[PDB]
Amino acid sequence: DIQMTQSPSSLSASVGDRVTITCKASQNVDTDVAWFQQKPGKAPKGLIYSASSRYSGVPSRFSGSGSGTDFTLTISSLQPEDFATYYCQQYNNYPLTFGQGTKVEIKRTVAAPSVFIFPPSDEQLKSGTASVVCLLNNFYPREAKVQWKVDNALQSGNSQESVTEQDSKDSTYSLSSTLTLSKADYEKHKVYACEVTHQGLSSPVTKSFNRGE
Amino acid sequence: ILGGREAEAHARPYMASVQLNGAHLCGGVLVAEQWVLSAAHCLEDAADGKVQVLLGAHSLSQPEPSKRLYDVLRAVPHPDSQPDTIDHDLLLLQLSEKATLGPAVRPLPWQRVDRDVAPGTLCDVAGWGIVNHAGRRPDSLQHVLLPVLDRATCNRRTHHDGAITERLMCAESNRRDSCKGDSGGPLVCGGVLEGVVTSGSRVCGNRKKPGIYTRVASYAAWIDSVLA
Amino acid sequence: EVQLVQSGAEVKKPGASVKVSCKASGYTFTSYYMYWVRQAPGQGLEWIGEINPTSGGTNFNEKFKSRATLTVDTSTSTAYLELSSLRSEDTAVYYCAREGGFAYWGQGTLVTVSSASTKGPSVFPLAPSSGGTAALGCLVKDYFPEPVTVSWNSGALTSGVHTFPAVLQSSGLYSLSSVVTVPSSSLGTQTYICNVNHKPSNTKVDKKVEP
Repeated sequence: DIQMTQSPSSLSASVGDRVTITCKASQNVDTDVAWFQQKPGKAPKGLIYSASSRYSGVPSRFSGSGSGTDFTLTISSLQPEDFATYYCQQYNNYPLTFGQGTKVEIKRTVAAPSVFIFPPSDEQLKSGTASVVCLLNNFYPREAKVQWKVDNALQSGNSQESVTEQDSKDSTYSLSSTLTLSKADYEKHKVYACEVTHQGLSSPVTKSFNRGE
Repeated sequence: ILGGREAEAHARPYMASVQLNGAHLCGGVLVAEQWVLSAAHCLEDAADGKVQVLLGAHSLSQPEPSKRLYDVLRAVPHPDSQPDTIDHDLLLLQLSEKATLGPAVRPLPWQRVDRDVAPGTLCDVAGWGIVNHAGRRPDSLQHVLLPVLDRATCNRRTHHDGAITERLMCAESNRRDSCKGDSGGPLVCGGVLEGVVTSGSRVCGNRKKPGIYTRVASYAAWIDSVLA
Repeated sequence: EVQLVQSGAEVKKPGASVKVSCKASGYTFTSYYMYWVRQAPGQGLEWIGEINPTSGGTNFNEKFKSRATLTVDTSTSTAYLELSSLRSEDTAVYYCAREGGFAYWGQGTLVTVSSASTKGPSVFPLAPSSGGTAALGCLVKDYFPEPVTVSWNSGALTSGVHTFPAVLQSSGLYSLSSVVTVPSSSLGTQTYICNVNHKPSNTKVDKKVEP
């Protein structure tokens, strides 16, 4: 089929910036290209069609270019309402195909996370499961390496993390890495630590707790 | 007319040549003794040009006993037609006098039953418009059989992205099509006039951009209101 | 005004078939093709197929041709999407969208394919350790289906509140976490209780966080 390779995947910009989102069709698709905007938990909104034409009600700051294989969505002066995910779409050949999407994020200064390690509740340990959370609060950029080390040993699989959307006020991120192990596997060790590796950190901060304290 | 052939001389006695300053401008179809139906956009840029209708023609240039040039007494474009659209692209032209009917000049019945033509139907379109991708026009009348194309398909963004209303219709434009200079001419299915070419500012012969034609049955009330 | 009104959310067992409706109003339904798109959670858009209302003719993406069916009731101007023999991969937001003219799309129908059953959550504390500023939370474990609504001190505490998105476990049950940051001086002085509500199971739990 025809592939739409959208670039970049993520883009960080300031309010008032000129912003470029590119799309690469693996074959000529003439000008049968559309662009959509999508905000979290909302349906896609049509922006551009016929590679360059704007849908009615779409602000002048949104423009499309390209014919053939290489297409571009431009935001002349980025507004707060423009921080979303953009998707290109090919309607030249069956099946109709979409691009992997481009998330446009608010650019801010590097802010290192405030790391917290949480011991598993005794109420949960009454049952056979034990969940250990290593919180990373108010940080920028998103790229964070949360590596678990139990008694100086690397963990894999048994962990699961979650990330909040960009903060409406201070434009930061938060992360909740949850390490799940059995009550039987939990009593077998004492040292439980996570090693956070963020750009804003000089050396990787390790937050450890002990079974008992 | 793209991908067509020369018509049999005077086999379409309703065929009219809407003329501007003695040059063929648009196609037309004699819908009454003293009235000629055509497209409204033909006259959009005509300004003060002399509007005349050529009846009984096959060759635009050569003598024929049937050929007669009539002056136009009154030009009535559909009141809701504008240059920015393809909607209501109809024009009625009142001849200086009633036409001299004969085996080469005869009015054509127009469809009054407002029902779509079944997709795939081969309708006949005739005209003196562009014959080749080089934009050149023929001296004698050409014609081509085109299959009707369903509206939903014609309305896909690849094609006419929603422009085709219930009042319009399409035909396939692959290799065979109606071009500039065929506008205002007839689309004929079952020897009854079904549509009026509205080619305007669309390049022809490309299957990606079907041919557009105004549905006469959608404007029945209007036609009679003018012809009364 | 033109609007594509799609059907309600669905929760289905992993063997069944679902029938998503999409009623169009404000335009001639038969004048345009109707296409269908799928968006799995935190994923992109996938073109499923399209239907010609006039003929009933379809054009599919090979992926779906096998279990997907596209129908049209011209008398009621409604396009239907039938996805049969469902599996957990079919869990997605399904959209109907007009093919031609202004980019009109439906609100979207969420289909959730799971062998899991309606269950309220279990609340566990993320107890404060205790410096200058400290964090405390709630572990909102094992619940089905989506969503869960979390607040603190009954709406009195909104600043510092970071209610993380739901995550699906190996158990096939969603697990949350709602953290909140406060100064180390206010511990013992002010009481913190997280309000956790699971509307489908009709579960309302309010757990207190203590060091």
